[PDB]
Amino acid sequence: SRVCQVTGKRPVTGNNRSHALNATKRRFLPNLHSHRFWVESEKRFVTLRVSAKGMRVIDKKGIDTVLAELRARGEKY
Amino acid sequence: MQVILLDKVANLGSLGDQVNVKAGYARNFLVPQGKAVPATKKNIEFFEARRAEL
RNA sequence: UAAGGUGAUAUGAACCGUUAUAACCGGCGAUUUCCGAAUGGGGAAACCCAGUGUGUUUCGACACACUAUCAUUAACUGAAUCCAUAGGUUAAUGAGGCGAACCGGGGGAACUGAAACAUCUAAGUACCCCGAGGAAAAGAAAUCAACCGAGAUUCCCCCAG
RNA sequence: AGGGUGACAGCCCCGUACACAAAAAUGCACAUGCUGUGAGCUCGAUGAGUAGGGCGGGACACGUGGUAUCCUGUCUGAAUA
RNA sequence: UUUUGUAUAAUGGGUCAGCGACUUAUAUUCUGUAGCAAGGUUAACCGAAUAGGGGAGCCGAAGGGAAACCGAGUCUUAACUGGGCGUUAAGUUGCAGGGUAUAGACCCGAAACCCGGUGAUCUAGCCAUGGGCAGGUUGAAGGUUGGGUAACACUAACUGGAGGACCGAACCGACUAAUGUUGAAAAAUUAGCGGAUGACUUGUGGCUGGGGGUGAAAGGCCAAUCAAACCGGGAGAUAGCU
RNA sequence: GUUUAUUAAAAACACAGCACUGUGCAAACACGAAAGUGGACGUAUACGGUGUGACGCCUGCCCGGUGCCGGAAGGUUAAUUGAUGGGGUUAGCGCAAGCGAAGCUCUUGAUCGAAGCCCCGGUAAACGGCGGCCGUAACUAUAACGGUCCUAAGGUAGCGA
RNA sequence: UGAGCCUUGAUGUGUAGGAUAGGUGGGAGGCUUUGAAGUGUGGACGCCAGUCUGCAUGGAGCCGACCUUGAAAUACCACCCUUUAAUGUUUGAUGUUCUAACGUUGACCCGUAAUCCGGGUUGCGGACAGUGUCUGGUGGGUAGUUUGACUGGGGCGGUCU
RNA sequence: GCUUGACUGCGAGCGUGACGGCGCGAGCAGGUGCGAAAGCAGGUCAUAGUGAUCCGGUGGUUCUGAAUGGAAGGGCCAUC
Repeated sequence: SRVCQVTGKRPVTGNNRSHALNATKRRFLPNLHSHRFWVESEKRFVTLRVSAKGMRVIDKKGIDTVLAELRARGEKY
Repeated sequence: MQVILLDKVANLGSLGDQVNVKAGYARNFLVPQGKAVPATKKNIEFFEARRAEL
């Protein structure tokens, strides 16, 4: 699934509003990327399919703080 | 970003200073390959004690 | 509770029982074949095929017991790669499916109305999907009011077409 | 009240109002015991990739309009009684 | 019934009996009736339950002006001989009825759009595994030997059995014609006719699903059908039409 | 051979062949939100799209229009970048008319800005086009020929009631 | 190396005139023996007028209202402007390097008696590709629709005020 | 020749329309032009020269100002 594993960003649907305002259904896809993170605590490469915004969340919190929250809500990494 | 160095890395390093570098050079080279530490406002006080005491 | 009774179409046969063990009604249990979440492996549902443990004046065959998957917890082990992890095994507990409406959330039309029709309306309706309960959701103010104040949420009637 | 009994039944029957009854299982109340949970006072502490914003939408009666607020796909980003 | 106009040879009905079509809810206006009256009236709810209680609120007696504001006057203008609109008439709530509005809105009925499911036992293509093709002909390449040539070419028998080859049963396909047209059959019978060693045919099983499939391409086929299958739902779609 | 089962069996479709274009493999393309598969377990002597339909002689002329392939000095131009100027608010100053700082906010949009278009050169077995007006060979008619029409160019071969 | 930005130094021919005078400010003395004027060259600017400066000769000075100029000192020191040069920071069409994201339908190893997947090692690409957001061009591939009415039937022609 | 009445706020009454609307109109108030003056002039000899509405742009007017004071927007009038 195209779901951001950290911030929980899931794709939502919208409309293509043109100059004549005709509504056509589409979807908003996140900027998801598979990045490999090394942890100092566990000494292991952790691969995570996260958004580009979610990488900046990791930068402030720390990779040990992020993976602690994924253990709480039952996410597998 | 605000990462602090520890090594003889080329001309942005002086054995540890807060620099203004891009995030791509921060992670996967400085964030662990050695040679540095992230500055998440906990290491700026911990390694400051390493500067003063040593 | 009882002098009658053995469900009905539907008689007959044969008895049972009449003062407490006939029948009838109710509570608690037992048995509960096979299929179906079906869960030992499979399969064109109501069939086929094993593994291990246990029982034989016949220890062949039959009978009895157990073995699905996932997640969590704990124990034991275990690579590339030394320690470690990935992985493997066992045990404990829980979930699976069905069911009419109601709820929450994710997707989401068109006919029609605009006397055509694209904005719009129909409408977040129909339907699909996930999840849960007897209600759910919402809920104790970074809310309103207007210099006076009021004090969570929900429902109904007004305000009001 | 009603229903049945050979035509229309208060006094024929089943019932009705009323007065009662549960060995066993079970729902809901309080009383009480036990195992976990936690009171009160005082001294602090006050939820950051968040508020907001660029952009693309959606939801608020309110169709971007002079359009606040709410939600976020994307980018950026504070203040600290 | 519809019409300018129907015995009309315009339409509808074989008959009988049953069934079957202007309703309901909430609003608004008007009429009738009834109560009170410059007042009338409650909705939710309470209830000894339609009472009683509750006046939240709605309507009306005051309007004019875009509005502030002014007020039996007001507005317009610098101000009106004036002028636009008002004052000098009692309405309101029940009930019934005549209308309108929103709902399916008198009933029957479209062709179609959209969504969710179900179907490749028919047919279309393909994959996998099997089966069938009587009989009668044509005689390629090659092999062999001889003639012929400087040597090839060329040619002669024998041998060989190539072919989306020919004729023609089973099998498959359906061109002409008749019969049949309330049939024996919702496409067949009878007699001629085409293919028939292949781009064959067929059994068995699987896959490809609806704006999609498949298609040696006709817009054909997809369960007696297809310019978008069937079933269920939106749906009593809509219908200025009969 | 194939085809409108159940009114059209053909001159139709298909066909080997031919030519152009796409394509160096993780192929192009296609089904697929994606993964994956087909192509293909193949590698330009191969595959896909398109056009024509054995073979024999062959396939002329035209690049303006419409498409595609390029080359690029300039012009124009999206997201973005926010340079200037204007407006709103008001601390202060003016006994008043007014002016007006910083801050915040509204509005205006110079510069940065690629394809595309404008422009130029190719491509017709790409979509196509291969003439309109006149003059001229015995009477008409026709035109081997010669002008004009600035639209890119005016029927070659063969055939023809 | 192009552009912004911060220090440090050059840098200013209206004219009378000891004379290629930047403006406001401090300023009657600073500088020289922490070795000066004034001559002699190299490099160089340039309106070839002249100035700047290294080296070196040199061996003890140069100024200020000085009288003039609309405005006084290269006596010195400050915040600067014009022009210009060199370091230092920030940001950029082409070329190279690095590997550490990422890509690997390359090899090899393990989970694993597995052509999936996952992990590791290494070779080679590489901050490109690719995807997401935003945006211009293209787009019947697909979707929703419009394409008028009177009319001696309709269409054509014509008309609508 | 001299000039701006192609005036402003009004308008009794009337024509013509299903309606929206259109057309005529003396006179009054204010301030002007011409004539000495009585008077006349709210376009042209008359009848065609036109576009309802929504939406905005410009100018003017504190009318409104979603707590207050402004402002934005809207309305009114003039106009595109």
